[PDB]
Amino acid sequence: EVTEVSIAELRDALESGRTTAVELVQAYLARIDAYDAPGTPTALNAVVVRNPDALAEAQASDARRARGEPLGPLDGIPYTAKDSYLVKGLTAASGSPAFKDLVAQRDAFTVERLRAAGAICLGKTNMPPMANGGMQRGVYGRAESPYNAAYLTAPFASGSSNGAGTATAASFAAFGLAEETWSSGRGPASNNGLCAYTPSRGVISVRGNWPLTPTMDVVVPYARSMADLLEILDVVVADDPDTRGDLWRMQPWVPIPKASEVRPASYPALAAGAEALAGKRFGVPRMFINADPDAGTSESPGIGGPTGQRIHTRPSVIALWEQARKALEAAGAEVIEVDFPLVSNCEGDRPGAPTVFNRGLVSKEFLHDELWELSAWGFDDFLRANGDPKLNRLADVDGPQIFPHDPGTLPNREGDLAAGMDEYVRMAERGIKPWDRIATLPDGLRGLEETRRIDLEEWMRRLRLDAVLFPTVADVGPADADVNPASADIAWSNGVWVANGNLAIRHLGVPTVTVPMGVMADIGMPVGLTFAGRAYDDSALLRFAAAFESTGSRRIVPPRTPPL
Amino acid sequence: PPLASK
Repeated sequence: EVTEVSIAELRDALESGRTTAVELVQAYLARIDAYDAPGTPTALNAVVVRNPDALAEAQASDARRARGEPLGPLDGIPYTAKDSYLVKGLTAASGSPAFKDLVAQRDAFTVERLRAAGAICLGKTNMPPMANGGMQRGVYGRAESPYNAAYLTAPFASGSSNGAGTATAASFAAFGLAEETWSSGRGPASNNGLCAYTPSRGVISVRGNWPLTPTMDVVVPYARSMADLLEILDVVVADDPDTRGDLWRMQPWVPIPKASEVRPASYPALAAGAEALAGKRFGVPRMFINADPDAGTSESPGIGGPTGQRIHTRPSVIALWEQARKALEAAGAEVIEVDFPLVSNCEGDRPGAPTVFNRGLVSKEFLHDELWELSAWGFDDFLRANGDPKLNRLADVDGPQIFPHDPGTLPNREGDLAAGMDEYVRMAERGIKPWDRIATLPDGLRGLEETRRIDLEEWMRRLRLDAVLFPTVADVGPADADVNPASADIAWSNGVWVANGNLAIRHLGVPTVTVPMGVMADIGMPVGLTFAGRAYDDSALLRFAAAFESTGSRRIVPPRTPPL
Repeated sequence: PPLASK
């Protein structure tokens, strides 16, 4: 039985003969065929592309082990990867019809590390087209929640790793791989009671990952426990000699430390009990716990959509935060209610607060380049680097098919995305400039880091804060949010459409660690607790999250996917 | 909700 089993217990069974790599692959496939495939009562639709060589790779794992030569701690451990990941031999559509026949000619760096370690990819998980959204249906549709069919498995507007969240929580594999541009990593993890880690810039190479916004894309591993997440990072986190596609590891204007310089000697050693929280100071933004009436009191708040508006947290989510704060205080930690200039100075939600568009730290022309010229190059250079003879140029892509609207669903609120994605093909036909010749890049990248220094780094120092904590999301949107107007208003509200922090978290290179905060008593939906801190302080944040996880049993098995 | 700052 593999339901809610840890990597250590699986490796333990592999070394004792109680199971084999092949038998683990078959155990997970039985749960996929019983809960994930179409025609089943649940039909969660998380695993959308199968790896036909999973059994062949599993047989090779048992052959290496029978010979007393395991490749390492993850030899024979199944996992899933977001459809944005390049997995050699399999398609890489990014959930988009226009790329449905694109074949990965090689692996992504995270997949290359796992394959060399003997880990076997069972398949790829669902996502909206190009990760440009959350719960919108792509070429493979969308994934459903294993905790409550009446609610989404991820934020509707930014939660593109919805398949990775559902699959990991339902034990369709030992762990999962996700990706985040806004909240596509923290979002799905929150609704499924998962542990997630968004690293600082350049810690995990994004080479071989379908980009969305090269300045913000990061690799996000999923795990049902902090122990499992540390098992994963111990293998994937390593220096990558090939920097192609990774903008932050290519640019020379801003210094970025090597991954081998940021990572600890042993990630599993970062685990600790409640002692790691004694004498620590943690700040919780009032805006994420229904304690900031000043949010949204400016003349024209926000920078588009529901940004810059007051967040109404669900009462059942407040009750879990109250018990989470009590656990922190009982462990000797100090929780302080504070402002959050990182969000307020980005969205201009109160009088005097500037926005990223008018503050002057980054030019307006860079923000234009950041989402048009720079992203079009990201799409084009990814196709050129992969090198599929059938499709290796963005100019040769069916534009209108990159993100076609789902007929019968409510129109997108941010704006039209069918013609918006086709525009990137128009730019590729007129000529795309590469990353290193975009004039606004040197000032923009230095301005992004400076923004974090003022709003977060120096801010945390003068407040003597060790980390910043807050509920990952304020509420969950109903599953019918795509067709029900009443549900759309809930799902598209601030704090719900996107995990707390909106774009400023990923825009400024802020590391985060998310852990389950508990399950809502009313609707039985999990909600997470996010730990954020200074850049490249990742080891401390991972330790804090592991310490908080040890003080409670805040994860349950999804009721829709019981053990077979 | 997904691309850069818009």
